[PDB]
Amino acid sequence: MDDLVFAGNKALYLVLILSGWPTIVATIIGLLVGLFQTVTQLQEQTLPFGIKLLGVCLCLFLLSGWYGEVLLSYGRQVIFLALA
Amino acid sequence: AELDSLLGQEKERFQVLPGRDKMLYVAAQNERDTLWARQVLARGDYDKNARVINENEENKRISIWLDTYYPQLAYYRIHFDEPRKPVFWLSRQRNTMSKKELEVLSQKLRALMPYADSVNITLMDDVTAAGQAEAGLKQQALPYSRRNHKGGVTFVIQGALDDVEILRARQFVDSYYRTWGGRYVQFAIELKDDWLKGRSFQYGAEGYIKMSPGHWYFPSPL
Amino acid sequence: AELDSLLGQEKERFQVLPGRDKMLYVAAQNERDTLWARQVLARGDYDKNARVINENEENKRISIWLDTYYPQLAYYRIHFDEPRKPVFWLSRQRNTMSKKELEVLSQKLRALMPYADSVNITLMDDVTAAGQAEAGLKQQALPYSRRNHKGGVTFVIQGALDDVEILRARQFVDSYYRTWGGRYVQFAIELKDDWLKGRSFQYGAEGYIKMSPGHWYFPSPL
Amino acid sequence: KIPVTGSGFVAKDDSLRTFFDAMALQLKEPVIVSKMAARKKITGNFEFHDPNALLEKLSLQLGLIWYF
Amino acid sequence: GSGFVAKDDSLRTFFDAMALQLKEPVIVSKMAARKKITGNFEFHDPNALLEKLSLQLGLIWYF
Amino acid sequence: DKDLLKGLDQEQANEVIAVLQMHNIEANKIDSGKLGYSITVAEPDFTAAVYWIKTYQLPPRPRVEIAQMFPADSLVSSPRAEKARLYSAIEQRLEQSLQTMEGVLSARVHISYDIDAGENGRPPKPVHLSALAVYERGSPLAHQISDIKRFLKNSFADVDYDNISVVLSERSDAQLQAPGTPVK
Amino acid sequence: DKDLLKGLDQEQANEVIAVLQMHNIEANKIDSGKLGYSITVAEPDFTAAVYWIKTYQLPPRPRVEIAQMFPADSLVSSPRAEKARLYSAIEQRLEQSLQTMEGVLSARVHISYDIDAGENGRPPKPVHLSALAVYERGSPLAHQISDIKRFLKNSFADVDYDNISVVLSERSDAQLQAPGTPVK
Amino acid sequence: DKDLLKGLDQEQANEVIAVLQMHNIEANKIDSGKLGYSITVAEPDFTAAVYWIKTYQLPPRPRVEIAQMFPADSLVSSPRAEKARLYSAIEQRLEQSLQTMEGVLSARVHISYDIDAGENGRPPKPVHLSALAVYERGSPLAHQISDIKRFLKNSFADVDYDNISVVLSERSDAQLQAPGTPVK
Amino acid sequence: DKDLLKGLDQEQANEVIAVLQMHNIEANKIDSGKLGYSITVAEPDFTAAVYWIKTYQLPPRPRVEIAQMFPADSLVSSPRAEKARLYSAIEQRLEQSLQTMEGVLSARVHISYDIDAGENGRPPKPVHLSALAVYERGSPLAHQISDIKRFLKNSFADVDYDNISVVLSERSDAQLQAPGTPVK
Repeated sequence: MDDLVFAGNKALYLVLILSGWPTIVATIIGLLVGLFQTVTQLQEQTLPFGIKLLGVCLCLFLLSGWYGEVLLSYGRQVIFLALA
Repeated sequence: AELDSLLGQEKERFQVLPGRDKMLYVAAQNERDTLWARQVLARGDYDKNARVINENEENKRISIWLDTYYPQLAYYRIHFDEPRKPVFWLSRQRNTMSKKELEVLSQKLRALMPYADSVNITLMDDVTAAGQAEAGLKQQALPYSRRNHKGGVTFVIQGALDDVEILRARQFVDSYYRTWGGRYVQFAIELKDDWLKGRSFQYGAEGYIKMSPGHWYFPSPL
Repeated sequence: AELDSLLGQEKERFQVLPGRDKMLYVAAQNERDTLWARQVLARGDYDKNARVINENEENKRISIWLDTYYPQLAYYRIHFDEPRKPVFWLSRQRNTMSKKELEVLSQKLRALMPYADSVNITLMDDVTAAGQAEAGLKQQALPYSRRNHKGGVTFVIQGALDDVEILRARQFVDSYYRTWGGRYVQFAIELKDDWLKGRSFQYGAEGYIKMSPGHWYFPSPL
Repeated sequence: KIPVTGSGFVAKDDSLRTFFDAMALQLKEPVIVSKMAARKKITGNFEFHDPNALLEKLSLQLGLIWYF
Repeated sequence: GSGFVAKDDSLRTFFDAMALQLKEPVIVSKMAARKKITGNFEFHDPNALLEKLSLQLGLIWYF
Repeated sequence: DKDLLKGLDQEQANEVIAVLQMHNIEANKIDSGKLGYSITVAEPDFTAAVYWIKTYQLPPRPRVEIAQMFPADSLVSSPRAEKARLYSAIEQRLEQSLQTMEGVLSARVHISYDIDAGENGRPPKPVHLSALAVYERGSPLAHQISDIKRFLKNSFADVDYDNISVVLSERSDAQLQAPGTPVK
Repeated sequence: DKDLLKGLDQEQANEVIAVLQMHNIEANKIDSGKLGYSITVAEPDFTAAVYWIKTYQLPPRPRVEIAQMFPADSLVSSPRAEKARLYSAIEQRLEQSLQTMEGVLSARVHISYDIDAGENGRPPKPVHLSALAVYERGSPLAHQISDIKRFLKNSFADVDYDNISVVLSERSDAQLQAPGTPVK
Repeated sequence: DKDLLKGLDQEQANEVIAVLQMHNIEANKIDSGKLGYSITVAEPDFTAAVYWIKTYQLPPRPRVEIAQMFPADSLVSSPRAEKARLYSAIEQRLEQSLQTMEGVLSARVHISYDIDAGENGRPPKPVHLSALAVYERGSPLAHQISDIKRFLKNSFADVDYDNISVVLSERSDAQLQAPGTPVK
Repeated sequence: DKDLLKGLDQEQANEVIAVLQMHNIEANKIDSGKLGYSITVAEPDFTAAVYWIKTYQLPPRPRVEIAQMFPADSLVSSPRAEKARLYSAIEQRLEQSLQTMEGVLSARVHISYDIDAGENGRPPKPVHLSALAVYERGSPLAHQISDIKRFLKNSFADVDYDNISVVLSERSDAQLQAPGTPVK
């Protein structure tokens, strides 16, 4: 049962790095919209939602092929350990 | 400055011979000391004329000359153990030269090498040169296949030899070419993939019959 | 500064012989101590001319000369237990040289080594050279296979040997080659796995190999 | 491009139906091999100069019965 | 001379090698084709070797 | 005194010096601090040294290992990358354990890389080795090949004695004397 | 004194110098600090040197390796980009393993690439190898073709002796003397 | 007094000196603080010291162990990496226990890595070991090969006596005399 | 006064001194505060001290235990790591308890490692042990091999007397006299 926990702990390691890179790009540009208003504040709260959306979908586009390579390699290893 | 001081510290790996055509020849032993003594004479720290000779290359320069003025001659090798008096190992059973024209051959070979004094021609036997090559090839326990023909012997070593048989065959061919030279007998070491090392048989109705040596080999399922 | 003081503190592992051709020969004992005394003469802290001699290199140096001026000679080894009188071991049952020809051979071999005084030629027997090799191969409990042929015998040690029969044979071959030379009798330690590894075969004069329960193969008679 | 000087049949993993068909010109009658005896294989270099004695030796070494 | 070196055979490929020294073909049944034998054997008296091997192995034969 | 190489490493510069001293030309090593080294030769020995640079392919490249193509900083690791990083460490431990024999100056071992068996449904193939060695001269180098095969036979799972190939040689003649300065 | 090439590399300028000195014209390597090197020939030797630049395709391009087109620092790693990065390090390590034999100056090894056999259910094909070599002269270059074939045979899974090809040759004659200055 | 190596380590500099003192040349080790040691030889011994640097491939590399490729500081580890770190810790422990026997100066142990046994339904294979040793002279070392074989036999699961190969050898002759300074 | 090793440890310097004093040379142990200890020798015995450093592989390195490869401060702990951090404590507790017998000065015990026995449906394999010991001289050391085997027999589940191997020996001759200062 040692690979039973290893396959599970790989997924909890995998959701960490797979989710951290889109969260930090929804947080750095959220800091950057707030840093800019130290002068010329002029805020409405619904303004940076569109810039946050273009930020995460741009980094999703650049990180798209690596997301498919990690998800296919982890897909292949678990069924090689399941059947064999 | 003398020539024998411009060379290295040890005055034993070179040997300066005075030439008859007013030159000075240095007799090295291999290619590394030949390039050592040619960097000296090429950078230009010497006034008069000098040359570098060698056992391996002045036998090839004299064999290019020998096969345009004396074709169909049967010989083996020129040995330079005393460079002021070389020995010419001529064959006996394959040439028809008399004594008066062996004198003309020795007088014409003396004029090609101005460092020599007298070329000594001796007639080695043609049977012992191949019998030594077979008695030494049987002693190393090597598979072989002799192919005798008129005016030449050839030994073929085929098969999937291992590392010890390759190292012994390479050390025997290199120790034989230095003595006799590859003019009369030739080796054909090659590597194919068959566990029968060269030999092949056919089987019908009586047992096995040894086939004749050919170029096609049967690939080994094993 | 004397050469005896230019070497190390231990003044016994080397030996200086005053030569006859105005030189000074240093007699080492192996290859590690040969480069110890070659560094002295090559870095230049000595004035006159000197040379370094060994026992294997000096046996290989005057073996080139016996492949040119005295071919088809049967000998074993030149022993240098006292460097002023070397001992030349010649074969008794394979020579046809008289008393005068052994004297002119000793006088022509004496001039190649200027440090010696008189080469002593003794005639060794031929059946004792193979009797000590077979009785030494039987004491170590080694499987072998003797192949007598013309002008040399051959011992073939093959099979899948373990780790103790390699070490017990490597200590006998170096002690035999050191005293008899590798000129007459030669060993072949060819280590390989079991040929026809897991195949049932029917040996002897009509042979076949069963590659499978339903597969026959008819090579050379196993 | 087929180099052997003499005559003979080289077999490389032939399956005893295509092997005995090659012996059907020297044996001047057609050969009928059964279905259970068509699973054994044979390889080597053979030579037919008296095939009625070669078949007699091979049917004993391989283990076979034949009838003409 | 002759002989057979068996390395984990199956009592059918072994007894067909004796089918040349014995001048008749041998037919081994199905239940007696499961036992195995290994070792160097030599065929110089096969009728006495069949009578001794059929008793050490447990076999019946009929010619 | 014309320079021909500069900005070299220390290990490359010692091999350029050891090659030029073999061919009777004298070189000088100049340290330049942060910028590395520089090799300068004399004037008449320039036309030969530029010939031996092209011939010997100098300066030498750094030696490549297989464990450099698959670094451990990757967050994920395929089984092909793990089995190649394991074989590239046995390939260096065997040649570091061959230099401690009696008479060996240098060695070089190669293992056959089988990659597809650990992910397909196919059984793995056998494993092959091949080694080179350089021995001190005066050695019975035909008898010294039967214990390297014995050493390499049972360092793996199942190899045979014909799947290992050893090609070894003896070392060259020693270079002990000084080159000699170019006089004119 | 008319210049013809500038902004070169340290490895390129020693090759342009070693080619021009073979054809009896001298060149000068002028350093320029940040910009690079420069090569100047004499004025009457300009017509010959332009013809040998055009003939020999100078300056040489940097040598290409297969691992350079699938870089490890890239953010993608396909199984095709791992089987083509492993094979491109084996044929470089074999070439560096071939320069330490007795009498070899240069060598080049090529492996046959198979990349899609592991994706599909079909078994992979056999492996083919090819090698070139340049030996020092004075060597009997017919006998060394079997030591390289023995070395290359079991450095892989299963190759035959007919799927390996070694084409080797001896080096050219040495250029030791100086070219000479054009007297005008 | 010209230098030939600098920026070294304390362990490497004590081995370059030990190689040079075997060949009758004297070196001087110079400390340089945090910049490592440096080794200087005399002027006429400079041509020979580069020759023994090139021949012995000095300076030595640090010795590689298999556990360095799979660090324990990683977060999640595959079973293929944990079994490879276990066999590499056993392989160093048997080597450190062999040096405490009677007459052994150094030793080195290798072990077969059966790393793809638990992944499929094939049974795991038998294990192989291979050891080297250097003994102090004065000992009949033919009979010392069976105690190490008995010690290594039942130190694992199931080995046989022909899957263990011990290749051992006596040490070289001692070096007790001083090299000697060149006269000037 | 020439240094050869500096920055050593406390138990490392008592190993280097005890090796040098066996071969008739005299060393001096100097502290350095935060930098650790250091060992110097005299001038006429510097060549022998370098030779016995290279031969005996000094200085020594910390002994390796299997529980250093599976540390207790990790966040996750596989059952292979828990099963090997438990074998690595009986492996060094039987060694601690073997030292309290009558006559033993040092000992080292190894256990066979079985990891994949509990994972799949195979029954577990038998356990194999091996031990070394160094006895004080004057003992009938052939009759003391059945008490180590009796003590080791029932410290596990089920081993036989054919799966336990004890290899032991007597210590060397005692060194009591001082080496002696080099007079000049």
